[PDB]
Amino acid sequence: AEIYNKDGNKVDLYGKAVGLHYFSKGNGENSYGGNGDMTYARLGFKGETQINSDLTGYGQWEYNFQGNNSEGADAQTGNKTRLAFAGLKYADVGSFDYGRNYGVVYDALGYTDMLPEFGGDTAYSDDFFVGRVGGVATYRNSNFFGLVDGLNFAVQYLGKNERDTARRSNGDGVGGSISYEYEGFGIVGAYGAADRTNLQEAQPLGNGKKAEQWATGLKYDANNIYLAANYGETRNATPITNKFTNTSGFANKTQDVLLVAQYQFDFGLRPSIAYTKSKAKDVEGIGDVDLVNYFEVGATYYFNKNMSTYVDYIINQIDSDNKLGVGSDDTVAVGIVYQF
Amino acid sequence: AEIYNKDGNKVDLYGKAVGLHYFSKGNGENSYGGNGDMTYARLGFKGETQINSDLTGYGQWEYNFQGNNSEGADAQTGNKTRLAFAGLKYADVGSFDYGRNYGVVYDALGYTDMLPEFGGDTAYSDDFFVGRVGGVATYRNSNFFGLVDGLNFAVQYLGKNERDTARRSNGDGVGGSISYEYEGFGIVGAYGAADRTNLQEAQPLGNGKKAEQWATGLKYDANNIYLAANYGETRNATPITNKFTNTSGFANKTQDVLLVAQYQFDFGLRPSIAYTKSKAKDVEGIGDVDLVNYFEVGATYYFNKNMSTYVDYIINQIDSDNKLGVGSDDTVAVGIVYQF
Amino acid sequence: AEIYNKDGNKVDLYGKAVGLHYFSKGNGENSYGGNGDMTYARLGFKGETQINSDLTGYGQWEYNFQGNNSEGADAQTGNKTRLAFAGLKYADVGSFDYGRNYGVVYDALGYTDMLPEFGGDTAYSDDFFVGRVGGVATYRNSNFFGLVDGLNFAVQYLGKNERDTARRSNGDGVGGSISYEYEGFGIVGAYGAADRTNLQEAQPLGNGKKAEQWATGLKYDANNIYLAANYGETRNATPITNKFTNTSGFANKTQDVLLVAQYQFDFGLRPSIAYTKSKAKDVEGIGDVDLVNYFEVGATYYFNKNMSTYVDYIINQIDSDNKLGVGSDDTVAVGIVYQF
Ligand SMILES: CCCCCCCC/C=C/CCCCCCCC(=O)OC[C@H](O)CO
Ligand SMILES: CCCCCCCC/C=C/CCCCCCCC(=O)OC[C@H](O)CO
Ligand SMILES: CCCCCCCC/C=C/CCCCCCCC(=O)OC[C@H](O)CO
Ligand SMILES: CCCCCCCC/C=C\CCCCCCCC(=O)OC[C@H](O)CO
Ligand SMILES: CCCCCCCC/C=C\CCCCCCCC(=O)OC[C@H](O)CO
Ligand SMILES: CCCCCCCC/C=C\CCCCCCCC(=O)OC[C@H](O)CO
Repeated sequence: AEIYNKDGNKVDLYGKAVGLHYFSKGNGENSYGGNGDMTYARLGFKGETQINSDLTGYGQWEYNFQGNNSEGADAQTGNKTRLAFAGLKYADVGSFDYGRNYGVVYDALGYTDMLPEFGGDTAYSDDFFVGRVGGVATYRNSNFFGLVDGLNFAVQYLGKNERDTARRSNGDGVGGSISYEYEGFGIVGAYGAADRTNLQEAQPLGNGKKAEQWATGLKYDANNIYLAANYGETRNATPITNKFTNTSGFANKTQDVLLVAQYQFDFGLRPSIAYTKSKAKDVEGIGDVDLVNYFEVGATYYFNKNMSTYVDYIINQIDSDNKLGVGSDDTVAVGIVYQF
Repeated sequence: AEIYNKDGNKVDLYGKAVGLHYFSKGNGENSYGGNGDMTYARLGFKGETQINSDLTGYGQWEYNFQGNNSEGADAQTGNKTRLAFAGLKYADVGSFDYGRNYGVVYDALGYTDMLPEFGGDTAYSDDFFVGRVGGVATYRNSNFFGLVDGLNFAVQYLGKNERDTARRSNGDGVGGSISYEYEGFGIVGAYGAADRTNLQEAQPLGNGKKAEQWATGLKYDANNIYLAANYGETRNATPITNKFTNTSGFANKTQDVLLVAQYQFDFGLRPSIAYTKSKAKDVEGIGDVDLVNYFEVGATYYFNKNMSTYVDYIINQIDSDNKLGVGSDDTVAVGIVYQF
Repeated sequence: AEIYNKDGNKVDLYGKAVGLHYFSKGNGENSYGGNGDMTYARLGFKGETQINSDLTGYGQWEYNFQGNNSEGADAQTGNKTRLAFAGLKYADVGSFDYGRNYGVVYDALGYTDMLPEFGGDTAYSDDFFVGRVGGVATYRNSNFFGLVDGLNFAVQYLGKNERDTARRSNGDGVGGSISYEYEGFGIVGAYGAADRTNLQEAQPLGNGKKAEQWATGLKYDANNIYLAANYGETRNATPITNKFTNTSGFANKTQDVLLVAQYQFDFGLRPSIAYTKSKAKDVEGIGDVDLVNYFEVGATYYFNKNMSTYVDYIINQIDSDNKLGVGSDDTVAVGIVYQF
């Protein structure tokens, strides 16, 4: 919501209250997404300032607050700052910003990240370029300097984060993306490579001094029709773990595939069907394993831009022989979102 | 404060800065409410959206930030999300919402929760229906479908929360309330029952597979006069603990009584006297014990709707033989609230 | 940003998104300020209410959110409530407020706290009167009751905080400040003394039952010129630690000196040079040690009141023989701030 707009500075304060529950068999512990209360809320601000006719400054922060913890010792569980960056935009030169932000490969992966609740499984946070990460400097160019409508590109420097856990760490890295869009049709490619920390290399899963990710996507998006596909691969980048005695690390390689179909009726209903498969390969002591394998069926109903409800059923194709212990049961999310 | 109201959506951003100190003998550790700095602040939003002539959507979030922690390792202590829910309201049918919210029995207990600082002792958070809890679906009806001014009712489903601690856990449960109000007089009843988790049943205090709570209240509230009484009982629901070697659990039964009297002068002063007694019964290895026993004397002075100050003296009737180690000393809160 | 102003109540919601990185040799662990991502964001509110012609009420809260943690187990690291207080201001009598707030000696120390990123080294948080602390009641007087333009003074009661750590604890204490300002020239003095907790006295560094701090400062500030000096001393107040086997405590005495020079060009650039030295004395098992010794060179460029960038190079004069293990390498901060 734009709550402030005076003297060339505007501030959008935004957020939402998601009442949300997951239904899964027994424990949920061997299901796709777990079981129980999942209610949370978001809060954030974007600001933009007109510096002059061509120059623009901006900053943005967004925070997650779980609503399914007690007021006791677990109050903070799942609470995090999702985004925090500032930058500048100049006329037809492009934008530069720095802070915690989405990695370039997410420009690709965003194509199928459209399910009511789930999906976008390959866009892990703090995982190099595939989702939100700390310490990205990002340059982006719009319509190729104003010369070429619908063509964009970005380049990114991700600095190293030697965190406590191998899972959240990364070395210095470089990435980019290009996308073209014409009359509801778009295509995208993105690639990034980065060094692994010593602590990542120390883990029993994953071997090698460079993590790599790339993804391509192709989409149809107009006339109330949404269709999109993603195919990606990774090397040494996808976090994996055993379920029982935690040995963790990274997948030596993965193959990712995301298919999405959705239709937007004028009265507000939007059915959605989607299929997602992700498989690891050359995992040590395992060989090949599926990490994600499912079909999805569900629907969102928009009352208006502020209020919605949705159902998301995950038909989980993993099965309980899975060598990594990936849970095999299904999951339904029912939810109700107010947002401003 | 209503900071946004455009195009059928309105957003109230609200909060407060409470400067607050507790005075108690020596340590405070054997007093009613402790001793030292107690300063905190709240932040929150309510939103409401006109979907059509009869249908309304809303969401709400509210957070607590302690102001009496350092900027070091204890920064987060006492910090929690208090409320997070969304729902819908239809014309004369009622409202439905889901998320973290107040339990129905709090519709009763709210009658005496009016002291400057203390009181409302029986409305524990994360304690089934008596205060704030995660995972309530709540339906409410206003003036009985518009047919009956002043008569309300609600029904609630509380889903299970198998938390880490017995104290914060609960099984699935069902509750309700009815209230009638006529010319400053009101009466209320509320009841809820729920299953206990296995981890609640594992504790040395508390015996039984169902927690129960109910409460009734009767009040006078007009012409600057506030008077209200509450009588309630619980089974297996009231959290209790030893002071010295923590054995915890729940009270096999309790009897609760809350009496409140207050007067609102036109210049802004509002004296308040109140008495509260809560006693446990059939506690294992104890028998009967008082949990709460005190008289209260105090006053709030309202400068206006945004600014106030108050004193709350607790004359603590517990005494230092108390078999559970409930502290026996008195406590005074002096405070200063700005709120927007 | 003033987002609300209706009916005698106004609320300024404010904050910022700092994209920020530190450059230092190797680890950073033996540098002045470390090494890596340092991005963070602030959020806060000030409110003010016209109670009548002379009486004014206010409250304020401000929070820090790090943007350089993951979304995993370290999400909360460095997150804290910085300020939370409320009070009242009466006509020409002065203001009284209570909560978490700046200690009086910070009225002095604020003179040299002007570097782009660093500086203000002696204004530790939760350190009696030198920075932010919990439980201050503060009275302040403006222009000496309206009688004397440019002359101010304050008096402060800091109540005890028996925290878990000696570092964050304090006894009851009393402080004050006076300042005079005439045509861009100002001078300030401030002093505070307080009792130490038993847990502070238990530490191997620091000896004595009273912590003391005082500081004086003298400044020039007009015609785009900023110049200011600070000289201060402490007894039993400055937190010190070994680097390798943590023995901690307080410095038996310190001598502080801060010099600052800055120039504000009309186009927006503001170079800054500054020098800071702080040395401990009578430290047990050490004798004398420098805690801070450096020169600073840097610059901020203001695009406007909302958007800036800066560089701050610390030429670190500590050297790697330092008996306490204070890091000896240099540090450069490059940053980009959006603020509203
Ligand atoms: C198998 C891996 C495949 C990876 C897929 C990466 C896709 C990246 C997009 C490239 C667009 C290349 C140029 C396309 C745009 C041409 C310019 C144009 O369309 O318009 C000209 C007009 O003059 C302007 O208004
Ligand atoms: C000992 C335990 C006691 C528990 C206490 C529970 C109290 C619940 C209230 C019930 C109200 C019952 C109906 C009262 C309202 C009657 C309708 C009325 O008052 O008004 C009629 C008029 O036509 C409309 O405008
Ligand atoms: C070595 C330690 C030194 C510590 C340094 C502490 C400085 C504190 C300031 C004191 C000002 C004393 C009074 C100065 C103001 C005099 C009044 C005046 O200037 O103006 C008169 C006029 O009538 C009004 O409008
Ligand atoms: C007065 C104008 C001042 C100048 C305005 C500057 C704008 C700064 C913006 C973002 C910082 C981006 C920093 C990205 C740093 C990554 C470096 C890294 O990751 O490690 C590198 C290695 O140590 C070898 O230096
Ligand atoms: C397109 C329209 C989609 C439909 C819109 C739905 C609105 C959902 C609102 C709240 C969820 C309430 C969930 C309450 C669940 C409690 C269940 C429980 O606690 O456990 C039950 C047990 O496992 C046996 O299922
Ligand atoms: C109806 C009007 C009600 C009255 C309005 C009151 C305004 C209160 C404001 C701030 C509290 C400041 C408290 C500062 C307390 C510090 C005391 C301390 O630190 O310890 C002292 C020792 O225990 C010996 O009491």
